[PDB]
Amino acid sequence: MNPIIFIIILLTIMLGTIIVMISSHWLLVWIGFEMNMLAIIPIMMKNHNPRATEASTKYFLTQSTASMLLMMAVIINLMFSGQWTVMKLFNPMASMLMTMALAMKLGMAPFHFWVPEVTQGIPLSSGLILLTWQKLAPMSVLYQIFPSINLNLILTLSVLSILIGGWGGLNQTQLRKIMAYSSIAHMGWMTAVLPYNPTMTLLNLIIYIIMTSTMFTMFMANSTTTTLSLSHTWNKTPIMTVLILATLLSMGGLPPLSGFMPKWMIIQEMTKNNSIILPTFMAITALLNLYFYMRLTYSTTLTMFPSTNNMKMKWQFPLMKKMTFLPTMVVLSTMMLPLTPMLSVLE
Amino acid sequence: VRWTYARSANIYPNFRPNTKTSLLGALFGIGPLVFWYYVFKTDRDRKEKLIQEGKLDRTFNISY
Amino acid sequence: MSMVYMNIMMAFTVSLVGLLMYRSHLMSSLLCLEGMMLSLFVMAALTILNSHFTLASMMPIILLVFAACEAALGLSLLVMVSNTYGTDYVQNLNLLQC
Amino acid sequence: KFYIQEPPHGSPNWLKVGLTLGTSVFLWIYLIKQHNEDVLEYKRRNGLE
Amino acid sequence: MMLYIVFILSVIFVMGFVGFSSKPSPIYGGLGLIVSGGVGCGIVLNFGGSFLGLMVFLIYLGGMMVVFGYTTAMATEQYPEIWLSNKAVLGAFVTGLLMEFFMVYYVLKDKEVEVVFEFNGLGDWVIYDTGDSGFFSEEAMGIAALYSYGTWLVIVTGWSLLIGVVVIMEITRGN
Amino acid sequence: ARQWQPDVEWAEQYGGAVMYPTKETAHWKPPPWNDVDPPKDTLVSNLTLNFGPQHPAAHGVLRLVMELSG
Amino acid sequence: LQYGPLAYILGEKATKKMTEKSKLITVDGNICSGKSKLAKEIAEKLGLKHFPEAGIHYVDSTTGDGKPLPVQFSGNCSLEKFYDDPKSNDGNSYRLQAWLYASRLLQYADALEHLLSTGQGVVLERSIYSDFVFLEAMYRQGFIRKQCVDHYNQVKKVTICEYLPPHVVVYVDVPVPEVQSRIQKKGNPHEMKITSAYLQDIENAYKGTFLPEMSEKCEVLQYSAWEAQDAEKVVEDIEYLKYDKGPWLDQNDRKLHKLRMLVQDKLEVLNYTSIPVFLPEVTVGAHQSDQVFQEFTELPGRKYRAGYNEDVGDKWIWLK
Amino acid sequence: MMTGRQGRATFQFLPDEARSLPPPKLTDPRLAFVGFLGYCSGLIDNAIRRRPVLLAGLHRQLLYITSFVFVGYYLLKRQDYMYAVRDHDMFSYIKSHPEDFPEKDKKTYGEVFEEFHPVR
Amino acid sequence: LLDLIWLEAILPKTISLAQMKASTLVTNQKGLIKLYFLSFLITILISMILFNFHE
Ligand SMILES: CCCCCCCCCCCCCCCCCC(=O)OC[C@H](COP(=O)(O)OCCN)OC(=O)CCCCCCCCCCCCCCCCC
Ligand SMILES: Nc1nc2c(ncn2[C@@H]2O[C@H](COP(=O)(O)OP(=O)(O)OP(=O)(O)O)[C@@H](O)[C@H]2O)c(=O)[nH]1
Ligand SMILES: [Mg+2]
Repeated sequence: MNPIIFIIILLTIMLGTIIVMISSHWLLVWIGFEMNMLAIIPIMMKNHNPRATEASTKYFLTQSTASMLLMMAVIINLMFSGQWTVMKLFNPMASMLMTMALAMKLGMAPFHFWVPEVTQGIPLSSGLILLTWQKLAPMSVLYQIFPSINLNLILTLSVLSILIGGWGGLNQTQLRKIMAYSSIAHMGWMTAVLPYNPTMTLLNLIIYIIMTSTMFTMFMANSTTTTLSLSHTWNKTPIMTVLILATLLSMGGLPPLSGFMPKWMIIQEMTKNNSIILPTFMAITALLNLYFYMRLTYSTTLTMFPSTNNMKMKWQFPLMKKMTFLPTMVVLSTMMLPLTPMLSVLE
Repeated sequence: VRWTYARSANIYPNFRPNTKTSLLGALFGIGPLVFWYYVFKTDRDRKEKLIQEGKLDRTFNISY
Repeated sequence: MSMVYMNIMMAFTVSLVGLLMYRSHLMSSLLCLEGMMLSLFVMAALTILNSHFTLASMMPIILLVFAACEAALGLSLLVMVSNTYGTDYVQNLNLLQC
Repeated sequence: KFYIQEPPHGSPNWLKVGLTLGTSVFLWIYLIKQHNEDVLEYKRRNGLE
Repeated sequence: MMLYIVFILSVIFVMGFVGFSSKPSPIYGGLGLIVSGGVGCGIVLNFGGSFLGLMVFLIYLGGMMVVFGYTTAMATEQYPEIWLSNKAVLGAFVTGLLMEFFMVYYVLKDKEVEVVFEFNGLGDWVIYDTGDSGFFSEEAMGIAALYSYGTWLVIVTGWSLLIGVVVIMEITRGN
Repeated sequence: ARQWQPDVEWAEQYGGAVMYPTKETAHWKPPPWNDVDPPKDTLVSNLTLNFGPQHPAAHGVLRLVMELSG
Repeated sequence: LQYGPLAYILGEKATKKMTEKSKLITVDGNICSGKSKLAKEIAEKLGLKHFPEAGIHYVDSTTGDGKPLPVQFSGNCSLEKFYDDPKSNDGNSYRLQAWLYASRLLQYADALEHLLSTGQGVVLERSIYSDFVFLEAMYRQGFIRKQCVDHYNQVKKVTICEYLPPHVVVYVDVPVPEVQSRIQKKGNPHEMKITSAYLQDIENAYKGTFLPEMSEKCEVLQYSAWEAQDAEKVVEDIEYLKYDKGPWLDQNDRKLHKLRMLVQDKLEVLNYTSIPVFLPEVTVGAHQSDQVFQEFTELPGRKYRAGYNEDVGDKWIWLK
Repeated sequence: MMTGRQGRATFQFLPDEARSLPPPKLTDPRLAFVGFLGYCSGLIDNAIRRRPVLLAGLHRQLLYITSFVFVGYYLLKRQDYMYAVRDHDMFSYIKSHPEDFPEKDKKTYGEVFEEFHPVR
Repeated sequence: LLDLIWLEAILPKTISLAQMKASTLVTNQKGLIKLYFLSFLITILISMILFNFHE
């Protein structure tokens, strides 16, 4: 792509999301999703290969179906309330349709199948946009309609997402597929707490984005997309293996790292509402994710896998990728737990 | 090396749950626990019953 | 509700089932997607016109414009798929299985 | 001269160095100024001496 | 029977949908959608949406569907399988018309049916407005207001269409 | 002795398509190193046209075997 | 300004720098074919930059102080040991070929970066495009296993697809008996052990595979040993080529910006030369590679990024 | 829960009523920790780019510390404002609904009966 | 009998074995658009008929 056109397309992806986030009108929310989908397809197609074309097609079909269901919910809401204001919906059928539409857009289980495939089929930079920025608009909508959401439906989607994400990631060797299932699992935490305290949905979203952004950036720095290609990092950039280790432990939710904070604060809110079984089940099931994060740390940082002779040639050249914000992101991904009370700025 | 390996690491791979292993494990594993539970639970219930009725001698029993 | 809504809502349901139950041609599924938009356009227009919601009269046009633009994007992807494989069959789009 | 090819970071980028140090000074001066006025306004509103 | 023109049209509307939703060869799928679109415009006209109805013909049928048929010819179909000559296509078509027939049967007989929502079968005319004597078309006034009230809508809609041109050129270049 | 570190046999456990092979994933293979699959399906874009004159009133006896590209 | 998208937007576009003289020329031929002598002659007459053939230590010559590094930092690849013992069970034969392919791949990216950044043409002696003739010759003599050939083809497949071929391929044709005579004259004890079977397989690969393939996309010029002596005629022929085939005609500023972004980043160039395919010839255990890597960083000017090494006289490090 | 506060000046980082609160002290231990995180980010930046970790680019390290401390100061001001608002809302509600928060008539342990469970 | 066998079988070994089996069920998919969207239809139908999420 012409670099100027690439900038305009990224700004349009952001504009679509911003429109969703500032709109008080359901039509403008729908337009924001349409604009966002239109602008993201080129960045998925940009490397021109059959896998990128398949991923773009699978993504287009999923998102277009979701957006039609969203519009159906809006129109039903208009028929039963005569207004367009972005707020609680006034019909239970409209609520179910919009909740399902947003679950499809988020890739929540059982609407999840596209996330692993689409992420695998596109470049790492595109996957970073797909798994971080693309969650902002659907979450911002769920944040505003949650009082009218069916409690059983949203909690069912959350439980399934945590289960499927945890189990799906166990069988993966591709880094992009691991991040896709990790995203699905982390999605379930955000929606599980939404009925009780939407502020903790925002907290988990922000910290998830920071950690996911850190992981993709480090994968991009060495152009690694598989477990075995990442296992060579120790013999090229040792510092990167330590940073990868810290972030993976943080994503695993281990104290005293930053990733424990969202799990800690969500458990607190659910227990205040006499929800004991569900947070206990969620916390235990999250051990699945810790397992396949720990497997990566074993092959990357805590042991030394075999290298190749041609790796010696790489020693003579410096890293020249930008790695934008990486030093800041990795610190925020790991060392923020002592500042947990700062979550009140999200209130 | 073969001897120490056979006495540890090689055991579980060659284990099969069947009638012999299941029964012995239940008999040696759970058996003693159930037995000792009923010995102490019985003894303590009897002793507790006597203390509530003042029928157990604890005249100089002040260390516990 | 009035009787007409029953049929418009059936049409959306029918085209949604048609969208979710693929055969082979990717083109046949895109038509079901456009069918969904047509039924939304009609139901929106009927609700807005009957209620005399004057400023909402422009909403069906915006719906049609944005949905046609999204249909152009869908057709472009179909052409790129047909270039890769020579057909628009969805069973050739299974590389990402692994 | 040791390097066969001149490194991109052979010598300081004196423009960046100047803009880096100036930015730090600006933020520090601005932060101190902000803090002093917040303390003054906090005292005025609470009628404190 | 002319007093149920809207309902009769909506029955044809559903039948056309069952047409292309059973997904025969794309060539005939486009035909079902074209007929449904034309019937759809007819329903909108009978509610006082003359401009909206004609937009369907001009933009949906004369624009979008022409391009679909154009693309189908080049990239998809050149000759079709006979309509309803396939087991699944015919079974889906029969199933749809049976469901439509029964919905129509009960709504007309009991004057009311109930599936997700409650529907009344008195006739769509009963809900119409009984006061009309302005010297203009309310629909046209609302659409004309796009340029006065809807500045923000024009900007984002205009931006999306421009980005559509850019994006589609990117997608189809192939390198 | 020296600390054990993974050998090729250990490392190859993580190089398959999946972590836990099954009968239903036996045919699965790792994707291309650079994500590019070879274009082997259909690429036949050159028309061959036996060309004559629109009206045979003047030429009549011209046969032109042309190969076109768009 | 370091080249990048912003420099491109500010007018740094390859079509400005390049002219009809901005050509990439490779000279090929068998061992002792005189290709090197001609290549220097072509480069001088046409005013092109000459690149001596990439050997084992080509990468050393572009980094650090430019001097060759000890052999253990090339994996102990030895051309001499390939001639003394081509079937050694230590894997030297394929380990050498894999290292040389990466060296040529690096040199080719260096040639493109020079051509695209400055607009001046370049002359290479062999390239990544003809490197495979040596692989076929090794394989047919039984010096390497068929698994080694598969590894080479896997690496070549995902690396060569990213580059443009040369504008001109100059082949110097010398029969094997004459090549064998010329090797004896040159008086290299290890090179004298080359067999005619090995030299013949190189020739067969050049003529059966290389030249037919490059003819479809490059301007191929062939010369006998005697004709190649007249560089004036060779240069004359190059100047009157039409240049009407090949992917270079389908290039614009946008596509050359993407190419330049690649060839400038040498780690992105070499990314796939170290794919995790565990072939014994090229696989190094962690203990060895850990040991050698630590010794590499202990070399002068190697501990830190270039320009941050006090031990070689870098200054102002606290402000860089 | 506090999204629709009656006195919520919407989409304002620090509404004007926040100016009645004492500012965070520049010696606040949380602000010192934020500065430390900035210093760690500076060291990591050197490490990933293979510069001498402690000495390289002291100007860059200083801007890491300043920017973290600068942003940290305002985030703490908002943090303290949001907890002040929470307490203000809580106490106002308790006053407005005395029937829901009655002062208990609370007895001494001499009067309240607690069962004894012997440990024997 | 106890330490190396049954105390492994009743907890870590069996729990680990079940997760592995569940993982292969989740990830043994054919990558077919047709089947994935067919499962969406089942999800929507179940959500209404069985769980009445639309109410
Ligand atoms: C004026 C120029 C413009 C730039 C000015 C900016 C300066 C501030 C930026 C931060 C830099 C701090 C100073 C760093 C000094 C590093 C000097 C150095 O690298 O020399 C190494 C020195 C001695 O080591 P040596 O004996 O030579 O060799 C030992 C072999 N193992 O080893 C040392 O003694 C180094 C000691 C460690 C460095 C100090 C650690 C500072 C910690 C900061 C905590 C941040 C807290 C922020 C809180 C703020 C809240 C308001
Ligand atoms: N195994 C192997 N040896 C190579 C390769 N490239 C060069 N060599 C060896 O490097 C030595 C010198 O290469 P040549 O250029 O062909 O020999 P030369 O004497 O310089 O011949 P001219 O330059 O044409 O005059 C020869 O002994 C080659 O066998 C290679 O890709 N693989
Ligand atoms: Mg030579």
